[PDB]
Amino acid sequence: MLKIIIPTTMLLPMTWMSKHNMIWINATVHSLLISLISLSLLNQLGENSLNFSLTFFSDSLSAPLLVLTTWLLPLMLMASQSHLSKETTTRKKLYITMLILLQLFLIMTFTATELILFYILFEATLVPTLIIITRWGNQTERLNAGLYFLFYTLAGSLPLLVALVYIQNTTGSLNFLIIHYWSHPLSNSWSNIFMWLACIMAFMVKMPLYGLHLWLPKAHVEAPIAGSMVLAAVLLKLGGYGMMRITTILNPLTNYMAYPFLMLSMWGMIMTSSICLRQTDLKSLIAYSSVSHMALVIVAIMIQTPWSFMGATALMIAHGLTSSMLFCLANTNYERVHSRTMILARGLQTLLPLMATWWLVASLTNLALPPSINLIGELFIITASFSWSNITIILMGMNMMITALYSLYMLITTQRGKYTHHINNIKPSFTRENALMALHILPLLLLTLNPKMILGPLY
Amino acid sequence: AFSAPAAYLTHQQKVLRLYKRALRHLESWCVHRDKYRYFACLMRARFDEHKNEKDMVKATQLLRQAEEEFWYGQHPQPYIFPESPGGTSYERYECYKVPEWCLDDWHPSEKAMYPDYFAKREQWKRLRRESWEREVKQLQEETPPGGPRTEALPPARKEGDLPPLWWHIVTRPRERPM
Amino acid sequence: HVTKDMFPGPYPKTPEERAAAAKKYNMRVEDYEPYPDDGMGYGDYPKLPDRSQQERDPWYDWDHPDLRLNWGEPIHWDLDMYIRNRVDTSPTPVSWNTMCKHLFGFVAFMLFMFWVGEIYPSYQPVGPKQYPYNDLYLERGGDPTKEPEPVVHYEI
Amino acid sequence: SFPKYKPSRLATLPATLDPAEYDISPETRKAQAERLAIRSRLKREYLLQYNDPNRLGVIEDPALIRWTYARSANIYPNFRPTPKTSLLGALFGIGPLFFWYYVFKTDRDKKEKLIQEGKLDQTFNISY
Amino acid sequence: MNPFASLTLTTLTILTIPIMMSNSNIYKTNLYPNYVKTTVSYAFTLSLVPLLMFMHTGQEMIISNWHWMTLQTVELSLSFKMDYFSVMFIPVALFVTWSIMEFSMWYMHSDPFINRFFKYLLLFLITMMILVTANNLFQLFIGWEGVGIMSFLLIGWWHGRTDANTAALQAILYNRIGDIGFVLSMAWFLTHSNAWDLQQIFMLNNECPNMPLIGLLLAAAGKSAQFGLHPWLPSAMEGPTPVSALLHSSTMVVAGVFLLIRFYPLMETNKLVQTMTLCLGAITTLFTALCAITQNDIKKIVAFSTSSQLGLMMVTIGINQPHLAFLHICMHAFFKAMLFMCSGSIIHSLNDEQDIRKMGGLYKAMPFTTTALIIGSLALTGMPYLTGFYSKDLIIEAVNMSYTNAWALLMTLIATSLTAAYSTRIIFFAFLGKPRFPPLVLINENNPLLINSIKRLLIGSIFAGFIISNNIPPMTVPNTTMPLYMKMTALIVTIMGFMLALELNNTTYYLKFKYPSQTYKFSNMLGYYPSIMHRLPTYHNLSMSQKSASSLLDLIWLETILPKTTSFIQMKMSIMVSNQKGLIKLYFLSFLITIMISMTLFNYHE
Ligand SMILES: CCCCCCCCCCCCCCCCC[C@@H](O)O[C@H](CO[C@H](O)CCCCCCCCCCCCCCC)COP(=O)(O)OCC[N+](C)(C)C
Ligand SMILES: CCCCCCCC/C=C\CCCCCCCC(=O)O[C@H](COC(=O)CCCCCCC/C=C/CCCCCCCC)COP(=O)(O)OCCN
Repeated sequence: MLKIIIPTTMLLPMTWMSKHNMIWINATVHSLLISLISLSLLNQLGENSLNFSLTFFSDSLSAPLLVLTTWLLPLMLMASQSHLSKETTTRKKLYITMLILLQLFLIMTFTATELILFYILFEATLVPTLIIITRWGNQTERLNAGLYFLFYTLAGSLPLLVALVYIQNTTGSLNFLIIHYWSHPLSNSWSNIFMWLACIMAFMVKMPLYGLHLWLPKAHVEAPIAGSMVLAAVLLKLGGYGMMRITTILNPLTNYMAYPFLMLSMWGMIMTSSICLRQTDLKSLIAYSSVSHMALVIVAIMIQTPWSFMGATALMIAHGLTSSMLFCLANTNYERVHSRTMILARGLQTLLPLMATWWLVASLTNLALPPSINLIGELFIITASFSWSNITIILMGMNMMITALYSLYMLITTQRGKYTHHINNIKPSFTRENALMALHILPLLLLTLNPKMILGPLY
Repeated sequence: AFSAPAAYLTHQQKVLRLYKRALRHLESWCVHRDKYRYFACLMRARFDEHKNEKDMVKATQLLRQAEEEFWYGQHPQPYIFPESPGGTSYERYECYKVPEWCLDDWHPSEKAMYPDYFAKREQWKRLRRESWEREVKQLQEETPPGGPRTEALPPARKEGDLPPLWWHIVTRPRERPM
Repeated sequence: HVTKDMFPGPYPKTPEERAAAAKKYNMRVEDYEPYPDDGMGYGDYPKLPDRSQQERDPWYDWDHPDLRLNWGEPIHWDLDMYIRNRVDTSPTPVSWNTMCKHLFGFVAFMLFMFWVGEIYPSYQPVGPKQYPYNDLYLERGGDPTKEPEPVVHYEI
Repeated sequence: SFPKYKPSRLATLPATLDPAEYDISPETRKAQAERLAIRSRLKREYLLQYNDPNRLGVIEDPALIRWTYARSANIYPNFRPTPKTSLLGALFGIGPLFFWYYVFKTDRDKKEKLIQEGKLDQTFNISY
Repeated sequence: MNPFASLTLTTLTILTIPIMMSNSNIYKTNLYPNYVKTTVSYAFTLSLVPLLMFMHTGQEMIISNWHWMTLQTVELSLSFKMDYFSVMFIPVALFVTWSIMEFSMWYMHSDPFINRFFKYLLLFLITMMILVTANNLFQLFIGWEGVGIMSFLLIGWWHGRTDANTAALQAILYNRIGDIGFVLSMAWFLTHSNAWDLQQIFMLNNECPNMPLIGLLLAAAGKSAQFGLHPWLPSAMEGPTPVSALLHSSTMVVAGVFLLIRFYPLMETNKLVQTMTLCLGAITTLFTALCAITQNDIKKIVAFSTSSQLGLMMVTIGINQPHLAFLHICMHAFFKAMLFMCSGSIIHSLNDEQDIRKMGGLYKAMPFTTTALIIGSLALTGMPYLTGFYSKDLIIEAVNMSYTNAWALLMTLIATSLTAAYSTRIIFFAFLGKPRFPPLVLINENNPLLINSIKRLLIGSIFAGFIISNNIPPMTVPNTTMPLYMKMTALIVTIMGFMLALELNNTTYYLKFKYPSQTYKFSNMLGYYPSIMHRLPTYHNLSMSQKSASSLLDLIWLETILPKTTSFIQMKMSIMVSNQKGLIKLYFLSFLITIMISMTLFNYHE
């Protein structure tokens, strides 16, 4: 596993000793090479995980997430260099350093064998994101956003830490293999109920669960483009992955402790999809769409079935790619017109045809068109939910409708109609932007040919 | 569309617009031409019956029951010209209308084709650039201090002036741009 | 370049605050009317008539012809609901509450008559269709080891 | 004489059937003149920038800025906890949650006690 | 190896080659539409061969060629069903698509994006073939959603027009409502039968319960625009006329009916769902035929005709005659596509005018178009020994001679009369009488593309009924004995539809004027269904989406409870703690209080 970690660490002195006009080229090339190397973790076993050492291990759940992280770094670098051109050399290197440190923390987080190490890296991911949002965000709200991003996370994660150390006092270990092999049922007691809540609520906040989600619209809207890309594509999944690891010690308590969270997820999925229908800010719409998809992921993890776990893994990967692409698409128009109001710039298909094609494909994957992996995950989760209770289809189907209704709505508002007359500074699409869209969209489509590679351990 | 609207419609204008709407809906009801001509002459006679009424209160109430009768008896599916606001070809060619400023962003290879067109385009841009300040000065001179009252614009009045705010009217894309 | 005092503020109570709000939204003071001072958060924003964009004059030279809006004019709170890709409030040839009665009556009548037709079906004056081998006992799922009750048919 | 048309929220009153357009007073005419003057001043302000040859970019519209701000950031500062808002929030935020909880819990209790009795017909149900 | 499988797969595969060439040089040339049309014609000619093999020996096959993924005990493979339905529908669809592409080469000649138009038509055809030949439910869902997306893209072809975008989104919304039932059926069949392919589903469901069949019925109602979800098909006339001729008349809209034909072994065992299907079809066909007789746009009339025929397909499904329903699909494709192209030729000649009130006497001015539309209207009304006869005649007889809902049967007969009524309306207003179009006469139908495409579908509309009827094995027990009046019922009700409509149309020449009836207003305004259902539910949903979900909950109360309460409480506590004046008297007095408390409350307890 060090064959991934050490090159990522070497990215830091490489960017700090590069020429002033070579930082982007070097960082992009070497992050792409690191992604190519990380692509070898996809060879998984079935029976058990790849246990490299006492500290790091790779699973069929971890490997797609690691590949997505390593692939997302070069895309973030490509998307950042446009609006950071006027920046000084030192601050550009500091921005790249924040991105590299975030990738390093995420890579170590997804492969830690022991739950305290996972928790420490899980919290360590906070600091670079906070610095990125509050230093390179554009508006005055970013500061408030940063605070919301911070104290929502910590207020959830501080109890988890306590629970974790408590567990190691009674079990004797926090190694995940030992935890899984020596797992014992949780009795029906108040102490067990509160330990369950302490083990779950941090990942709930990270998802975010409906009702604990107010930090996400602020943080994703106010962040720079690379911040939004990493926040939506990878950071949210830190919750899901965490849940998939920690529910192994929460049975059979989850059989009834999950009812309020399931109700919140289903109803708030309806609520956030409906919120997307009346949204004036284009980034806010994408953020709320992420909330709805993550609610579906929460339902999948809470019902604890192999089909639901497979669907949750697939949906996590697919949503990461799609939401990153949508954020980049919105940022292109924002850099055109310096406003996030969705109705300001209209009829853009007339002026930017290829970018309109990119918009269309992103909207199609957002509404889960078959046979995309978005629908693969969604359908697996819906089938598992139907087995859990047949009435769930009523909500699930409703969500589907609303999702399409807002997706095309976005597409119709920004691409169709007539162009705004007074906006006359809409330049042709750069090769950088088109390449970024392609590098988002093509892996997503290729994953359809080999879906099992993202279906997780339960496959 | 080309004329600046006024603050209100006069009684005469309202009566004429009612006449036009009633005749159009009657034509929608009376599909055939001879029958439409007969009933349009009857409508014109019924309309002329009160052409010389002097009491404007009586004329206004007559207009009110005329409007009420039209609303009760209008055709639910009146004929609409294809390119009219409710027609089947209303905004059909809007997606083919590209603003002229886009031509400034063409690659020099694209402008290598069509050299004469771009020479004339540079001539037009020079004209607009040289006329702008005179247009602004004329607009400032002719506008009462309490701001403009209507949306009407003045013509050019000197030897070599152009009417103020002319560029976007003159450089409309087209009605059939492609 | 929009300064601070050009942004919407709290609900106005004095006539001077109402005049300032009307001037801020480019409205006549006689025309300006805020939402009622409940706690829903409308604040100072004007309550415009609840017409949709389809009701506006299509022959006017709008700054935004597709939206039928003019630059600088106050925007209805529910513009994104009334954009004419969406909810329409235009007058109809037949009154609302009269279309509702006719539609509901038609649907209720059809449902009732379908129920009646289910109660009193149509058929032909024939007996059941007859099949040879114990009503095809082995063909319709088999189970050939239980001696099915013999179904015998006779000539008539 | 003829059946009368009555307006509704989603089918509004036509202008030609509106009595306000037929009962005209001098103050009505002067108000219409003021409205036309406001529209014309705004139109001239917009057209002076629209036709400017040296203008490049977006003509910022204060009305659009005000609309988006009022729809997003002005809402909480103007919120007041009221019995009307309190009841509406409680209902629309909490009632659906308990409604769906009751529905799903009842359905699952039926299904579980029906599994216990050995009468559910679970044959060929091996994927879940 | 048997040539059957290779030919069936090659017919489908060669349709994708122009999609691969869409990035080549030919796509930038003016030869691309001809290339696409030639590819489709070659595909039709190739697909004619498996049809002959089936007509010779009744050959059927399933081809599971590519294994996609295995989900513990459920194997998902790319599998194609090549039964009677597929091998019969593929050549019919290819023939219609060939005629319509040849027609489009003339209709859309001046369109700047005609190459993209032909690519979109080919993409729709590929998705519909995927839908028709699918052997499991996942592949069929792929085809389902592909045709839905292609319909969305082609309805909003002129994307600068607001009405086109509204219509495209409306079609998406209604078909997504049907997709709910599709997904319900998929989940039920996976959790109860452990399969998505048709073979295991047929094996394991001998007494199919209500839930999956009701889901399938909802999906079919959405796809075929039945009464609950009907309004999107007439509004889909916003697209260019070839799109209406191909997708929304003859090929895509029947998909829902096709779905019910695919699952007929399960449906024939459930009588509640059969009655539901019959009643839905009956109300649909009569309501849409009633709306058609007062419409003034020719495309709208033909679209309501399509909806009524789909309702007839649903009623013949409901009386347990799936093969007859499939036969009606194949028959109706021909003359409905031909009717749309005739309407398109009229519209193009009259400078894009679609209102019949401005179409005068075209009987002599457009002779070939008049002949084709007359023959198509005769086929639609069930004139004997034409394509529509062999299908429609049998369906009416089967409904008359079955244990059926009496109201449904009455509604079907009335709809049969209304069909002749609106056919009479089209012919009388568009071709008879005196001209009513603008004086600059541009009438010209002398283009070989238009003539040849119409001629091909005209020969189809004349002889395909006889050929297909006599070249297929008997899948039904025939009704050989019935009373004579019941035998002649369809012709009798058609004659009445013709005579009554003709009399009412001839009374429009009188110099008499009368204000409309309330029944006329109900018919012309489509039962007021779009006036109420497109305003009230949408307004209420969007209003709650803003007022309650966005503002009341997210922006106000969810802020109030967790973060704002925390901030307020911490700020008040901070103010209370930090506001000490700095006077040591107060501090040391508090020190004395603390010392006393520690001496009394902790020091007394040990
Ligand atoms: C904005 C979104 C934030 C996230 C929301 C997270 C939701 C967490 C909610 C936890 C769900 C259940 C918690 C505990 C399970 C049962 C709770 C209780 O109500 O059930 C009864 C418990 O009986 C009584 O009701 C006692 C509980 C009542 C006192 C608690 C106060 C509840 C008021 C609501 C406070 C709001 C909580 C959230 C604050 C933000 C069952 O009776 P009994 O089977 O005999 O006892 C079971 C426990 N035993 C086995 C140990 C004995
Ligand atoms: C974004 C906001 C998220 C807020 C999350 C807050 C909820 C976190 C869950 C509770 C946190 C503390 C739990 C402690 C960790 C559990 C470990 C444990 O097992 O200890 C229990 C002890 O459990 C407790 O003491 C916990 C009681 C609660 C103390 C703090 C109260 C704070 C408010 C309680 C309700 C809020 C918690 C849920 C909130 C949900 C999220 C909003 C049993 O240990 P013993 O003493 O040895 O007893 C064994 C014999 N029975």
